[PDB]
Amino acid sequence: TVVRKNESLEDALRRFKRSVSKSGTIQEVRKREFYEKPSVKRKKKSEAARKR
Amino acid sequence: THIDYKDTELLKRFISERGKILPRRVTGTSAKYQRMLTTAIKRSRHMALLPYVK
Amino acid sequence: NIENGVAHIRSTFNNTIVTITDEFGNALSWSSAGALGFKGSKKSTPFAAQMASETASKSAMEHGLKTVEVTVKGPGPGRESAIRALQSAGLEVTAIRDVTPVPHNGCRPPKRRR
Amino acid sequence: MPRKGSVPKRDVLPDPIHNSKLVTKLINKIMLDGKRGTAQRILYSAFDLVEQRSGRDALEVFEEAINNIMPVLEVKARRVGGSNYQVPVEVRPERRTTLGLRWLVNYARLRGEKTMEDRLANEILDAANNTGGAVKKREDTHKMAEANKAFA
RNA sequence: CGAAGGCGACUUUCUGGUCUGUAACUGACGCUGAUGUGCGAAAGCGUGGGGAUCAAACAGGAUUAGAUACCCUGGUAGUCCACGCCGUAAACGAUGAGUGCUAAGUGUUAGGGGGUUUCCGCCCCUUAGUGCUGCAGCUAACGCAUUAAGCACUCCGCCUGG
Repeated sequence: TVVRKNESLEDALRRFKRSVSKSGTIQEVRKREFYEKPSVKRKKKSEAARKR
Repeated sequence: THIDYKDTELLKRFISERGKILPRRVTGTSAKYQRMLTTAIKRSRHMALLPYVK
Repeated sequence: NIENGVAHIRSTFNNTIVTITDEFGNALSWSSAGALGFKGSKKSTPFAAQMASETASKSAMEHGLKTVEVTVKGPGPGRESAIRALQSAGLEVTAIRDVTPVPHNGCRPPKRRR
Repeated sequence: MPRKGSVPKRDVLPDPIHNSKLVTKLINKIMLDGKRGTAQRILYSAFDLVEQRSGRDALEVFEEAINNIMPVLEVKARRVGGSNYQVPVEVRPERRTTLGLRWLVNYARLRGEKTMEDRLANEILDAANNTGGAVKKREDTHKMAEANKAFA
């Protein structure tokens, strides 16, 4: 989905990074694949507006 | 309310083609405005405006 | 028959392997992580395609790919320089398609992207 | 010996003849007990053989050697533990290998006798243009850690 | 929020119920306690899957002067969901559930009264709580406390050596 030209490839250390994280629903993407535990994150799971 | 599919006129700043919500403090809202943000937008946002994953 | 070829790169955190294939599935050949002495999943090094994939691409000489378009489905250290064997003989690296799927999601699970 | 560590070291001083300590540390290789009675002569039958066999004195053709012995630029690494983690590094005169006095080219004294009188004049001139020879001053302190790429 | 074990993808449901602002109203119509209420997590638990992942066993490796072990892919089941649960967890509140306070404060989710309305925000009252401390009280001290490990009216059960 990304087409970046005009860059060196020993300088591709910097070109392969900057189209990854941007999503407010980065989780509501992931939905139906691979689901995990908040165990150590229960320090921070009383949290905002999920259902309470 | 449960704002419907075209009912994202003043909210498509929050809607996305590809998956960006603004959580509570991102809009400074309480537990009715953030709640419509996170539940009522979804009738417009999720069903045919967000491919979750394959 | 020039300007036709994709370096569809199956590179994870390790396993810097890439098929020097057509733009769609027909799979000419490769210098992948089972090709320049390595096996893969410890080849977090570009030498699948640091230099010796354009060896393959120019031994072919049929791509003429001004657009070689490495297509990724994960991270990888040697993958940013897996395209150095598209710069070695110089096949004009022009795109970086590092994406995981978003079709939609069959059933009570089979599975697909996270 | 930790908790404690390690800090830099000592060095030498020039001579009023040529204002050079390159000759001084080489005499300090042989500075017997203050009794340098012909350790002076052994130095002056070692160090003169680069200024004599090569026409120029301690500062021009000897500089081909003594620009390259205890350092400005040497090989060194930082606190990284048990891995390779190698890169070239600029350095100071604290721990020493590539501008004034250290390791390989110049064993003056390594030929076929058990002498000091004439042996120092034997194997000396090999650091004419910094070309190996035998272990006293530089050569092999430049080419350390640049090997593995694929199966590294 | 539930009887708990506990309760998590979201459009939705019942929004049941919390919930605070109104509470429109006949005349003790409740807590605990004979009844009876249900289940309680896993280890394990009575069918296809299940060795697909993980995974004991085995392999196979060996530290430095020591394995088959920390190590595990093939892999034993097991893991797991469409038909049966046990009455066990640090389910701990080591602290049983009704009427109400203990100087009180505290910022705040909810729902409200609002002023100012802001540009949905500043200020006051607010409580189920939310936390924070903090008065009294508390026990030896740990330490508890306007929401107990206190205070005056309810029941329960426990035990006064183990």
